[PDB]
Amino acid sequence: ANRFTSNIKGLTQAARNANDGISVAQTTEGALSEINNNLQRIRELTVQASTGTNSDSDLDSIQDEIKSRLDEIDRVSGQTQFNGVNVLAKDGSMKIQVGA
Amino acid sequence: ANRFTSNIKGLTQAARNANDGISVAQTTEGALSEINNNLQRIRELTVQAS
Amino acid sequence: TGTNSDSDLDSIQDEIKSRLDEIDRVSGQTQFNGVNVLAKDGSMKIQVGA
Amino acid sequence: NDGQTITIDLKKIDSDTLGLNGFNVNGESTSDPLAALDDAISQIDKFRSSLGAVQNRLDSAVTNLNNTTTNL
Amino acid sequence: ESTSDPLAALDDAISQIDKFRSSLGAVQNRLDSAVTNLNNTTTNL
Repeated sequence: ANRFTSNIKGLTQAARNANDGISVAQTTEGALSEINNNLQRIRELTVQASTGTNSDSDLDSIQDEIKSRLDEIDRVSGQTQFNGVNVLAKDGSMKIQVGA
Repeated sequence: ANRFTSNIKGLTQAARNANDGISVAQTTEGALSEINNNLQRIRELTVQAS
Repeated sequence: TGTNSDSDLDSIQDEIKSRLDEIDRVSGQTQFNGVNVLAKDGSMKIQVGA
Repeated sequence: NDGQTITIDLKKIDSDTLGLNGFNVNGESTSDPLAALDDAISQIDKFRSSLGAVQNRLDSAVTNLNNTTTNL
Repeated sequence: ESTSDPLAALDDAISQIDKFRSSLGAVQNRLDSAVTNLNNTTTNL
C-alpha cells in the first residue's frame, strides 16, 4: 500500500509537469507563428522590390520596411520568454519530468 | 503563478499602451497627407508660372 | 510610455505613493495579540514537546 | 520586462527644413523651382514611408502580445 | 529622479515576498505534522 501511494503521488505530480511542458511548447509555437508571418510579409515586399521598374527612392522605402521587419523579428526572438526563461534567445535543451 | 500574474498584467497593459503608438502614427500620417496636397498644388502651379 | 504628458506621470506617481503608503501602513499595523509581526525583524519560539 | 521600446522617429517638417523658406516666381526668382519642389516632396514621401514601417511594427507587436497573453 | 530600473526592483520585491511566503507555508506544514504526531502520541500514552 505504501509503495502504491508513493507511485500514485509521483504520477499525479508528473501529470502537472506534463501540462507545464505543453504550455511551454504552445507559448514557443506562438512566437514562431509570429516570426513566420513577418517572414511572409518580407518575402512579399521583396518580390515587389525585385522588378527593375522601381526607382532608387522606392527601393529606399522597401529597404526601410525590410529593416523594420528585421528589427521586429529580432525583438520577438530576443525578449520573448516564459517563466523568466528566454526560450528562443539562446540554444538549449530542456528536460521534462514524466515519470515517478 | 505569482510571476505569471505579473507577466500577464504587464503584457496586457503594454499592449494597451502600444496602441497609443498607432494612434500617434496615424495622426502624423494624416497630417502629412494633408501637407502633401499643398505641395502638389504648388508644384503644378509653378509650371504654369513658368 | 513616452506618450504620456507630465500630468499623466504626476497622477501615476500619486497612485504609486498611495500604494507604497499602504504597504508601509499594513506592515506597521499588523500584529498578533500585542506582537507586531511585520513592524520589526525577529524570531518567535514555540513549544511542541513536554 | 524592462528596456522594452519601440522607437518612432519624428523629424520636424516646416517650410524651412523642407527647402524653400521663401519662393519667388515673379523675379529674385529661384533658379530651379522644380528640383527643389521635387526634393521637398521626396522628403515628405520618405517620412511617410518610415511612418508606414512603424505602423507595421506596432501592429505586429500588439498582435504578438495578444497572442502571448492567452497562452500565459 | 526617475528610478533607473523600476521593473527590476519591483521583481526583486516580488521575489522577497514570495520567499517569505514560502517559508511560512513550510513552517505551517511542519507545525501541522507536529500536531498530528503529538495527538497520536497522546493517544498511545
